[PDB]
Amino acid sequence: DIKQVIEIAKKHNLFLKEETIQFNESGLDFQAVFAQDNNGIDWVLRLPRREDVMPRTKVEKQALDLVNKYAISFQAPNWIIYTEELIAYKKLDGVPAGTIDHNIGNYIWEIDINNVPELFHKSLGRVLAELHSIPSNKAAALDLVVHTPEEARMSMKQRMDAVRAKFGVGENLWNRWQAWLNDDDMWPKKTGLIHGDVHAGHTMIDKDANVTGLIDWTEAKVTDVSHDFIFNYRAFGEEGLEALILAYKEIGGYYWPKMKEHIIELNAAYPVSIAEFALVSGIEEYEQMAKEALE
Ligand SMILES: CC[C@H]1OC(=O)[C@H](C)[C@@H](O[C@H]2C[C@@](C)(OC)[C@@H](O)[C@H](C)O2)[C@H](C)[C@@H](O[C@@H]2O[C@H](C)C[C@H](N(C)C)[C@H]2O)[C@](C)(O)C[C@@H](C)C(=O)[C@H](C)[C@@H](O)[C@]1(C)O
Ligand SMILES: Nc1nc2c(ncn2[C@@H]2O[C@H](COP(=O)(O)OP(=O)(O)O)[C@@H](O)[C@H]2O)c(=O)[nH]1
Ligand SMILES: [Ca+2]
Repeated sequence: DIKQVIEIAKKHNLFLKEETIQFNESGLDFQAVFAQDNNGIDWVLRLPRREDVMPRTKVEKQALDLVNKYAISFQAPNWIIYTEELIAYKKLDGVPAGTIDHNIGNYIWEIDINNVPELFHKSLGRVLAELHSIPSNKAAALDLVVHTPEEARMSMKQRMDAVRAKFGVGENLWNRWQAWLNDDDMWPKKTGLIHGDVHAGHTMIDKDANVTGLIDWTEAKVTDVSHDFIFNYRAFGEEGLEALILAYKEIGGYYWPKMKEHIIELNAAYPVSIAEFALVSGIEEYEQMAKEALE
């Protein structure tokens, strides 16, 4: 694989320090290779795991084009090389806030989970408010999923019905979901460009736990911004959720009075996502997580 990497890089006019090549296999869509070029700059090489690379990454690249065009408070991958055989970009500054350990079923944290630095929330709030305000509507030909506020609500309604039809859903959980769907005042009246897979493994931080970059824009779309807040709630609890909401609101992010409550209900719909992923991915672990999560 190392020899293959060097050759693939060479074909794309990328020349590496062989001794620096390291593999990261945590991605389900790409093998990721870290390597320095001959000027000592750190690169990430995305080697696709499945065919039809161009069609399958078109959406992500459109989102990255928007972020690279508009955003200044955080870095996002800037694909200098982009072919069916290789995506390569300069590695973002900083390190992941945490990485998922699948055996343990939780994070290996770079930050102190018992004393989370308040700068993490302040900086993530800035990042998300900037991201969610990007004017995606100004693009001439976007292939991203784009929802109005009403469409985002109907999307959830439909996704829930589809999960119910295939997996079934416990009566009380279903009723909670429906109460959320039916409560007008809880739903946001603005949507935005989201990252869609915001979590510690994708949030790059500096030594002070400032979020300085976001990787992996596979799930980018224009919809309810709430999905980008779920990680804070699940990792840090209500306090971390409140801190992020506060920072986001105060820097000018779209805020509505029931935003926290809405995000908590979205968190209660976590099983929808697990069930969907089980279906598309065929990964046994997600199938069993889905069965237990749906009750
Ligand atoms: C707290 C600690 C837990 O972290 C979370 O709850 C975060 C906050 C989830 O994101 C939350 C929040 C959010 C928005 O994703 C960031 C949401 O979509 C998912 C379902 O749950 C993560 C990351 C999920 O991943 C995402 O699952 C998607 C179905 C696909 C997505 N990706 C490959 C396309 C992928 O990253 C998912 C399912 O939990 C991963 C599996 C492996 C786990 O069950 C692990 C062990 C988690 O319980 C966790 C680490 O312990
Ligand atoms: N530290 C760091 N890790 C990265 C970077 N880019 C990718 N990775 C790692 O490589 C993994 C796979 O790349 P990613 O684009 O997420 O691929 P996917 O998960 O298959 O869609 C990521 O989840 C990270 O763990 C980067 O700029 N910095
Ligand atoms: Ca990833």
